[PDB]
Amino acid sequence: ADAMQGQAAFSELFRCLKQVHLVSFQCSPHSTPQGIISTFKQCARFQQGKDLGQYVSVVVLDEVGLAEDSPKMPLKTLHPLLEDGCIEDDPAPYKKVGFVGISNWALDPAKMNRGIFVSRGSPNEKELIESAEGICSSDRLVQDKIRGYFAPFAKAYETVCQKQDKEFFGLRDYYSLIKMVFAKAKASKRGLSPQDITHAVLRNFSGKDNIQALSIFTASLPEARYKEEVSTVELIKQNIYPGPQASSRGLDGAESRYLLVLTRNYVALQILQQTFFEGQQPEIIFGSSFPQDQEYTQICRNINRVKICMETGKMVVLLNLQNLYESLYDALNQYYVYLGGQKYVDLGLGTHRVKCRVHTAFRLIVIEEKDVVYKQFPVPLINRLEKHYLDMNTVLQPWQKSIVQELQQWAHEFADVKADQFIARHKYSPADVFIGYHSDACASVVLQAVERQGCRDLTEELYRKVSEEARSILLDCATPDAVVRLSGSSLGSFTAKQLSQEYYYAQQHNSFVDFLQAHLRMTHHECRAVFTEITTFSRLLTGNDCDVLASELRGLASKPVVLSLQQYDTEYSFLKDVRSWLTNPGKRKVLVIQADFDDGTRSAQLVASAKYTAINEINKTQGTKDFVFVYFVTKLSRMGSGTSYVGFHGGLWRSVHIDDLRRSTIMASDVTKLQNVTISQL
Amino acid sequence: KSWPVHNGEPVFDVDEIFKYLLKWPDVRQLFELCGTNEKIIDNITEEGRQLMATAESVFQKVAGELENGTIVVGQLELILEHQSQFLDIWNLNRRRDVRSLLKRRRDDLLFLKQEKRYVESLLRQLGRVKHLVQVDFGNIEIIHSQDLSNKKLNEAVIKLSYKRETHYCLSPDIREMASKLDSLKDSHIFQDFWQETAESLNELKVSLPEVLEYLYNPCYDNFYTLYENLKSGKITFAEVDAIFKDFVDKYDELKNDLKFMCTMNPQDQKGWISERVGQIKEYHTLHQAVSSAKVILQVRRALGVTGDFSVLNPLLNFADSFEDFGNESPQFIKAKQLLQDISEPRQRCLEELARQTELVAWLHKALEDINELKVFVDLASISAGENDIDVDRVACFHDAVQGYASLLYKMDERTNFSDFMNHLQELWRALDNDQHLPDKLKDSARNLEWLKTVKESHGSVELSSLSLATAINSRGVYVIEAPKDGQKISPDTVLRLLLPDPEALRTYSTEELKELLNKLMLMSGKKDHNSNTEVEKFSEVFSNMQRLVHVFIKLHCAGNMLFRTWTAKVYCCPDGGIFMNFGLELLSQLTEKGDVIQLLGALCRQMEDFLDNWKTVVAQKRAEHFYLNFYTAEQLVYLSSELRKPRPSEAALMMLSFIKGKCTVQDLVQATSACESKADRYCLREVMKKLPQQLLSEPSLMGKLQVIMMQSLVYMSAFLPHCLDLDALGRCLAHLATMGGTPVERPLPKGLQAGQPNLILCGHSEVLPAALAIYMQAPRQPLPTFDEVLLCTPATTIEEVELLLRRCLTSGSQGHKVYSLLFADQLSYEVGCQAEEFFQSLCTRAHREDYQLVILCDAAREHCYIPSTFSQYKVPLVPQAPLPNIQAYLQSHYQVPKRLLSAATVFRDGLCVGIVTSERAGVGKSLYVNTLHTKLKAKLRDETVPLKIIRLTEPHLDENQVLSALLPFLKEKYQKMPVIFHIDISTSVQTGIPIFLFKLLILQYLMDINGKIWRRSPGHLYLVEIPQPLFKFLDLFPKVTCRPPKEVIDMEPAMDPVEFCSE
Amino acid sequence: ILRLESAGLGYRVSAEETADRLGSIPLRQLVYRVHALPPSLIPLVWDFGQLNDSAEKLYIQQIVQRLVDSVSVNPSETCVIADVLSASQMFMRKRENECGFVSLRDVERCVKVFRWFHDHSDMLLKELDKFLHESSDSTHTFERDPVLWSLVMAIGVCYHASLEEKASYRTAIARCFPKPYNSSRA
Ligand SMILES: Nc1ncnc2c1ncn2[C@@H]1O[C@H](COP(=O)(O)OP(=O)(O)OP(=O)(O)O)[C@@H](O)[C@H]1O
Ligand SMILES: Nc1ncnc2c1ncn2[C@@H]1O[C@H](COP(=O)(O)OP(=O)(O)O)[C@@H](O)[C@H]1O
Ligand SMILES: [Mg+2]
Repeated sequence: ADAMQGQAAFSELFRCLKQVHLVSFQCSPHSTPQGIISTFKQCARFQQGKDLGQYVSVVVLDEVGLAEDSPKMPLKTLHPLLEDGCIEDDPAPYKKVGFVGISNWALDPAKMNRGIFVSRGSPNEKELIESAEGICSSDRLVQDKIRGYFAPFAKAYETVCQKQDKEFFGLRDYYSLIKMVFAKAKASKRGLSPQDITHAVLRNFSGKDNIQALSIFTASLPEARYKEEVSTVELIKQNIYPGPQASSRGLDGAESRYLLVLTRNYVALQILQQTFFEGQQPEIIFGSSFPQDQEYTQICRNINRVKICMETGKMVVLLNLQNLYESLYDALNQYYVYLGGQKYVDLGLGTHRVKCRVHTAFRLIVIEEKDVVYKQFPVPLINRLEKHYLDMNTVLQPWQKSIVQELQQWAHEFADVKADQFIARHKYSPADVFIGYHSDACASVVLQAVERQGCRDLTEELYRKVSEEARSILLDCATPDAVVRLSGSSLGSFTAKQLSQEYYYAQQHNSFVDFLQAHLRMTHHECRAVFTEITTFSRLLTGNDCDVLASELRGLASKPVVLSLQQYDTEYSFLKDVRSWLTNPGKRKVLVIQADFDDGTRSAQLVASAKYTAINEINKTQGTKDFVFVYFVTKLSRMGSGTSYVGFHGGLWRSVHIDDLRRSTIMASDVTKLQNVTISQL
Repeated sequence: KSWPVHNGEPVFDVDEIFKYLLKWPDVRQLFELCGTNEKIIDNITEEGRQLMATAESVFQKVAGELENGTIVVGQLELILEHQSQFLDIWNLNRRRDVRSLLKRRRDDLLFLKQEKRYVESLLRQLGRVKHLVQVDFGNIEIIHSQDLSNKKLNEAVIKLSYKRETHYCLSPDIREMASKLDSLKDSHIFQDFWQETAESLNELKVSLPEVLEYLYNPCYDNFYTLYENLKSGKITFAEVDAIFKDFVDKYDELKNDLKFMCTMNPQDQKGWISERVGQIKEYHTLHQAVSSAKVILQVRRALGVTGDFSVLNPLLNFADSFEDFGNESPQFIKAKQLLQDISEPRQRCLEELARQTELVAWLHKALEDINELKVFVDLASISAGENDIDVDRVACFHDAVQGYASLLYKMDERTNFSDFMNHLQELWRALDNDQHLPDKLKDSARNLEWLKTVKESHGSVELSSLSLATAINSRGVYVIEAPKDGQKISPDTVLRLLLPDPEALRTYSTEELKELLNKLMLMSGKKDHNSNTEVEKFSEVFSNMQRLVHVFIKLHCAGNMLFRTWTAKVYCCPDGGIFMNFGLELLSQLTEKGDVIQLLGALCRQMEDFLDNWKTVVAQKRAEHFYLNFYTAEQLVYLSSELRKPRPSEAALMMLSFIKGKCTVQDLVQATSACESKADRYCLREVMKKLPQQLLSEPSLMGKLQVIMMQSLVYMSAFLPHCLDLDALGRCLAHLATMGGTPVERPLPKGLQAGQPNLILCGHSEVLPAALAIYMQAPRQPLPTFDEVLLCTPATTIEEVELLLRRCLTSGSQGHKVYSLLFADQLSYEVGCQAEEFFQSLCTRAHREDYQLVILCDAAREHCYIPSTFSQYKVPLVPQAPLPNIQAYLQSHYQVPKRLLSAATVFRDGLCVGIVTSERAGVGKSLYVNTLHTKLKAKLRDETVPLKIIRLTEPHLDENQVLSALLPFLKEKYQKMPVIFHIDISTSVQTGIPIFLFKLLILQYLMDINGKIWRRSPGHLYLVEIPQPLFKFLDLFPKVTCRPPKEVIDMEPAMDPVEFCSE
Repeated sequence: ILRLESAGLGYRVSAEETADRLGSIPLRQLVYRVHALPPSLIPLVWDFGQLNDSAEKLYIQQIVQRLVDSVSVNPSETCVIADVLSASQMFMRKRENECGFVSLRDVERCVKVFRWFHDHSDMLLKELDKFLHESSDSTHTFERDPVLWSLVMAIGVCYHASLEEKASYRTAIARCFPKPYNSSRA
């Protein structure tokens, strides 16, 4: 496509040939004959009005091996659309058109036998060494200082491709392994370390469970044995973050594939937001669930956003590849058509494929569940991406596992209270006491606490602080009545007093406005965007509370606005609301996003979409001097709706439970004093 | 608590425990404290002491293995990693020389691992050229492959000195050659030497003893001779540019490779590497200068300017000649001084400028100055494209000329070397801020066609991808019409976009709008807020308009009979306004200006709320009348629209024949005259009077639309005085039903209860007959129809099964009926789930507690949703009647009675349905049909009988094709004179035959869920062919078969007058 | 069939649960994925000439003689082009199987590719000489006949590329070629 342009070709040989224009129609198992028919119509239309001896269009069915056994039988009009090029008409010129039917699976011969099958076979060891030599043709002495590894590597890859029934691995893995050893060897200019080979082999061959691929590749290379440990978090960070010298020479031909994170319970986003995203925060390209939004418009805007991120140089975290793969498969291939030293990938929506620019530093992260990738991903998409596994235990080192177990015990004892004040034997689960507790929460909270510290040095000094901070996290979202009831709990007496003292002196839960006053004054940890989510049992803000908050906030807040999830039927209503909230001048803004889980509406699965959209807007509208404050507020019911609430999410979100939203002058803002005093002494 | 828990105390081995003792820094102190004083070991526990004993025994075993050779190598390397801890623990346990033992052990392990590396290197060298020569590596090819879990004792450390290992090397000579291949493993020149000696052999199985002589030895002798030649410096440049060609401007690694060279022979390296590498660099730079000067002479010859250099002529004279010496000679250094440190890159820059003499000549011919570029780029921008490559074409051109105008526009035909060097220096300075500039120049030069068609460009008919968005924003009118032509009602054919200017008009469709949408989310960005605001506004207005189309078709297909003629012309222009209209003479136009986006969203809010309340009220009306529960929404709309007309269409009457039977227009008008009193007319008049006064009460269109939709919801007949509302529809249908006498009465079989649903599992081959066993327990009654019998298929609409359940469970019906849901298992997961929820809700609200609901399912398909959730209400009988009973029942119920004037008189005593078949084809099936046709022509003189012949030839046999072929045949009443149909079927139809046959012949119906209904007429003949699972099912219908002559010449005629009478 | 299933990744859907069946065999793996002829057609089918390959030489003889426009190409080399293409078809038949049973069909297309290469046969050879002079010895720097080189390219396009056992084809096809490329290596 890039080479044989009519007069804009790169060599005299290609200038004398025809001018190519390709339209790419990727085939899927759920394809339609009308799709390929329309693609052929489009290429014929492009052909019309040109010279048939100098201009040709070419239909490209990228995965014609997938559409062979659809119930609708899509690959039927392909056979005639190559001889006459049209249907129900007199055959005529400009209807014939070129064609390249690329496929990753074997084809049905006969109805495609007018063309010539290049049934490329599995390469032998000879062609594997030859391909390695060709890939390393770029440089020469660093080519032959990694030449020795060529023979064993291929052999090892062979055994892998022999030892598994499912084709989880292919020649992409072997090629990219050669490429990474290239890049690291030519950066080193001194040779190759065992850590180098082990990192390359593990990073490229990973993801699958029943493969000791590193052990197999170190069997063929026993000298390249690594006795030190290797973790997945560093693997992710060196997949995403490249080296300072890398991609800085003339042209960039050595680079990793776009990363995938395999996880269960959709937890990858949490740690990915907590520990990895530093400096610049990525944009989440996800399937917005605002009611009756259009999927086509949503994916069109999603692809527009990813294209803008390519043009700018900002990382994209996709959450959807069952609909953003027909529109991104060529960009995942990561092969560029250079024009003035700038990389242009193919981006297309349906039948309209164009070359969109890609920045030097643009990384794409897919996030997917293990089951769905292992039984619904097409398989070439697996080889197309760099599989990794970071779910909960790759980032949770064993002492943090001890911490989560200890915290779950302490939570079960915090909930385990036996009191004789009232004549009632009501057992309390940690779900009832800690609002938003779902038996996977303690790992989340210990993750949050260790990220709040960040030192991560075990010198007997940090374990105490991480335990205390995770305890503070779990208390920070607990109902106040149980905090008072702590007296008769298994946690004893002094624990109750110290917990309540921190609950009223170091932690401010008396007022939403008091929470703001206590937070905004102090300087943060060099963070230019901070958001907090709030759980309440009281009534949501009505509209007269924003005015009083503004009056009390003549110097710290910036005339806030309050939005309700019930009124928002689209992404764009939210977009224009946050945009009007951000376009106004002044620093330290305040926004409240309200959603009531106790009502007759479906406004419970919109919380994630609303949060993601808000974060996207914050990261695409913020300057460098204005600070932002978003307070998502959800109201729960004490009659049992505080137990079904899935709790402490990760990232730039800190769940706090404020029982009273507005204020109360009648009651004193310290229930421990009311515990001390009796009604008579009042 | 420190034991290595592995899901709860599993060990079953000894290596993990050894690792635990070695790595944990507290086992050391615990053991030392226990051993210092025995007054602590006596009081620990009963299990702690046993685990301590187990750990002690493991450590004793490994320590005993250490003294002899049986200690595994892996644990040995663990000890070599935790030397300190193991030494301390061993010293502690000595109480119940070691430094010399440990040092000797580390020395011998170093020897073992260095031999391991040596044999690995040997294997690498001998497998690098594997495609040329193949080697049998004695036994090491399998001994090296096995992992290092083998026993140590095989290392045979013996004295009387030599240490033989499991790698059986043939001789110390091969060990030394492997060691030297390890020491020279990292030389490119060594790699080339190895390859060139390996190619001197040729498919030859060559063993190590002759590998050492045939392959290694010539390579080493050549290597030694080359090393001596390099030490002397007597080499020639032919060999130099032959071999060092892969060392261009990468000299640190070259210096390290020469250091590896000089480490092979152990002598000093002080004053040889620097000058020799400098000589190589000087030779390379001289060759580069020769190439660059050749390119400069090429551009001087070809570009057009003659110039005058007269300085590189001796260099060119030297270039064409060949000299053989390796030394430096000094007379050229001063001449070379001017380009001492030019660069390794950027000669690509001048050579790309030089090899393109057409671009510079054309730029001087066309531009002639530097001031015209700023206008020229703007003129080229409009002529350029819309996508990223096309937009960046002009940018790369502009940057290329900006970076090349220094040596392109500031030159004289007579130049002096000094000023040329200064200009080139400034050129390099300018290029340093864009190192891809030569690529930009080449990419602009190759677009010479687009770039010559830019100045001479005429009026180009290509508006834009963004100025077109400007046009949509300025004057685009989104027009919803719901067209009333013969086309369909898909969300593509109901929305249009008219774009005015002159007075020509262009009409974008939703497909073309989508294509432009894809086009302009992928178009370039000018970093200007106007483009992206405008495109965002267009995308949002189109998204809300698409959702309005979504809701509008949702409401139409859900059936509103008031939005059939609804139309809307949204003016996307700021404060343009949204203009609605209803297809009526009594409802005014509704227009409101202002912002289109928010108000359109609010309008869609009210539209969806009205849709919800409409579904609620239609559900209530169906739950009341029970006869709006024979047609889904589209058929209800068709009936309501075609009922108010004085003559309803024949389609509507044939549909209504399912409620009444033998329906007539006279009965229809007689019923519709008694379905409304004058009180209803008074109510509608009062609504008409009050309506405009309440409309004038709200300024915005939101409130007026809300009030108008609430009034249409409650009192609809006033709004649309040409279509019956659901209430009048229900009264008409109920009155027609009561007028139809002799209600049917079908009793349930034995063991199936008439108050609880009855799930039956029969198997795919018996579902159709078993269901029949349910329905012939009441003989001498008309057959069932699509009501009370749902022949369920994959992907059947939830509305149809909901309708079936509704007609099962509404009290007012005038007759007990058995409602069979056949093949309930092939329903989709979601369809079945919604059907189950609907059944639960409809039995929760209210019903009659005497419904006979039966659910027949595939016995082998119990895994799906409906049967798995229906396990409790299962009847374990599987009812079935004998096959001849089914045959006689269907035959005697297919009998068209006398004095009916039917086509079936030509059949065997008037069955009116027949199957003609043969086990092998080409026998006379169609001939039999045609002979029946001509036999009917023999009777009923003045025949003019038509013969429709539907050819069913497709896989996954589909109902709508046959229904469409049937539709224009009997909606006219003039062909009610006896008609012979002819259904013909192919042999690629394996997956649709039985359901279709039962539907058409037994159920006597074929229905489009969004269309009219065909009823098989009792009096018009049918003849369905069939090819030859289906073998048993085919037998139920009255079947007449024909067999080939050799099969009909022994038992029996098989002849026809027509074929024999022909000549 | 085993090679087809080993065409890199196997078929996306296995032959056990595939839906394209004629009888018990997939229509996927047939040389002709033609749907079953319904009865009354099978009792009327009849085989045509099986192309006993004795008349194939004359067929390709005509095919090149027309579709090359040899007014000024070469008067004798239509014979050599005819015989090399016929030998190629003979080899393709002489395998107990053919990649597509492509007799007389790859020929009308390979002579078209040859005509294309010969009409263009005034520049590609030039760049070929520059390429093999800048990086190769004088051994691969011989005068290339525009009629033979283009023939080599046509056979390397239509026959040589679609083979995994190309060596046998090359050694069986070079025996029908003139001196410059009489060897399979050439
Ligand atoms: N009894 C008969 N006497 C004379 N000719 C016959 C007889 N039966 C069939 N034929 C001839 O058979 C020929 C083709 O058979 P026919 O049209 O009956 O096929 P068919 O049963 O429809 O086949 P298929 O199942 O393939 O569609 C006709 O031309 C007809 O003349
Ligand atoms: N009598 C004949 N003489 C010469 N060539 C023939 C003759 N009959 C057929 N052919 C050749 O058969 C070829 C048909 O090519 P192919 O596609 O293999 O067969 P078909 O067109 O029948 O599918 C034509 O190139 C034509 O030269
Ligand atoms: Mg027939």
